[PDB]
Amino acid sequence: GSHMASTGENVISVAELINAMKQVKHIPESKLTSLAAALAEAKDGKVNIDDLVKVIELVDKED
Repeated sequence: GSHMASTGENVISVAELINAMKQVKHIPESKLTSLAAALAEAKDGKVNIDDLVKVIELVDKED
């Protein structure tokens, strides 16, 4: 929805990255649910948004 958000972050917190991802990658339905859950169970709970959000949202196939 933003085409290119150009969001390259070091590591972002789960909620922060939820909204950021919402503004970074296409949102059909709430992919955020899956991305959030795995981010909550992540190693620190704060991780680089694209790698995590996208791998969860791509792999869980919540899309």
